[PDB]
Amino acid sequence: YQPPSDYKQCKHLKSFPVSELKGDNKELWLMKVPANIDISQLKSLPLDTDATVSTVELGSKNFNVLQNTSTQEGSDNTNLSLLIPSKKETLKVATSKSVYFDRVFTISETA
Amino acid sequence: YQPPSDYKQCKHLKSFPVSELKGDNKELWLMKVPANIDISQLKSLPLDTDATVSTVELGSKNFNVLQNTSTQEGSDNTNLSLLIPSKKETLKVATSKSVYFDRVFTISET
Amino acid sequence: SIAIDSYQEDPSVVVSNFFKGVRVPKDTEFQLYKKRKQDQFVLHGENERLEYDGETDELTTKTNQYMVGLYDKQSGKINLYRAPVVTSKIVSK
Amino acid sequence: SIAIDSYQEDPSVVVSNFFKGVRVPKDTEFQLYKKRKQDQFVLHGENERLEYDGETDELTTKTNQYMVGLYDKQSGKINLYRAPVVTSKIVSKFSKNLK
Repeated sequence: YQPPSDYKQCKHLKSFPVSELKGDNKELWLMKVPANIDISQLKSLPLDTDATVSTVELGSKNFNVLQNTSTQEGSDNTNLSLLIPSKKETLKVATSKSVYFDRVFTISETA
Repeated sequence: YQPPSDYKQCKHLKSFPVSELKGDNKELWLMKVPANIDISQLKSLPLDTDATVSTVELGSKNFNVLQNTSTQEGSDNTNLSLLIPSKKETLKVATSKSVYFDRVFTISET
Repeated sequence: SIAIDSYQEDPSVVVSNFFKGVRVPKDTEFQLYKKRKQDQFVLHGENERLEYDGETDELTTKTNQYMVGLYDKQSGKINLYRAPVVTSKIVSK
Repeated sequence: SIAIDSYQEDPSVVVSNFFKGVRVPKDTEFQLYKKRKQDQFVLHGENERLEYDGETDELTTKTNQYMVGLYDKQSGKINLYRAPVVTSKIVSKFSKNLK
């Protein structure tokens, strides 16, 4: 296999830890957040892990929190898989027994 | 001062040999090279320095060259003045007497 | 020949174009600001049985960003990592 | 609160969307590929006398790239460094026109 004309091979990827993943203590979150937000500047993400529709206050901006998982509509994500390298360019689907998502969120502006 | 809506402050900029500049052994090259070329892959730049109107073979696609500095049109670029990070958070002016470009280039496709 | 010695991708120097014959002192401190633009991706999964190919939705990579996180319920912390969403398919040549 | 610990921008993890209920083994090796698109810039020069502001021509930063290089005549080598061209202007906070 050869990639396209202007796409260049990712060689020095950052290692995502998978020891702290599968745990009898930890989780695995996903954030469908708008591109407008600089997540580097963010100091804290104080949201509600046991409610469907809610409001996040991030700095001075009041976003509408929607839990994707706690809506029994798109309850299950067997579609989406996480990749990880074990060498840093050799990304592979994270292992447990195969890792699927738990809490998944989308935060919106004032429509 | 405050920057725009999607422009983020450069904090960890890379060092440049400012010492090599003032001496009379090193030079200063500028280039309008097409974006099509992966300058990382490039091993050599065998470009004619005496011919104001030249060519330049970079891999396969033959290049067209305007050695722009060798014309009274762009034979003064006292606006193009190199900036260098001394702290890595701010940029300062390279000093000589103010450093401008020694040689300039318009390398184009065919 | 004029053989290349080294090449830097990462931002370092900033060529400024004011006018012919500018007077710029030493005390004047400059600040650069790179625009935030989440680039596009391609993925290729391979072994001796199946091929796994995928690309990225340009409009999505400009509107909403995606990020993966590890969360300790017992502690209350989030180890966030920015990740792109690649819509892939399965094949075998 | 659920205070943030770390955030990485640079490439690490890649979430994939195949179909519901995929069967992906361990022996299958994946390769990611970031597209080159040279980003835009803004510049602000400042001191106790003058202000220096400028932006980048979007169309130029997609068509042709700009480079700076140091060349040893006695050796025949080129130390290239990629640099953007920022068209900047000069101002002061109402200091010279009204004064």
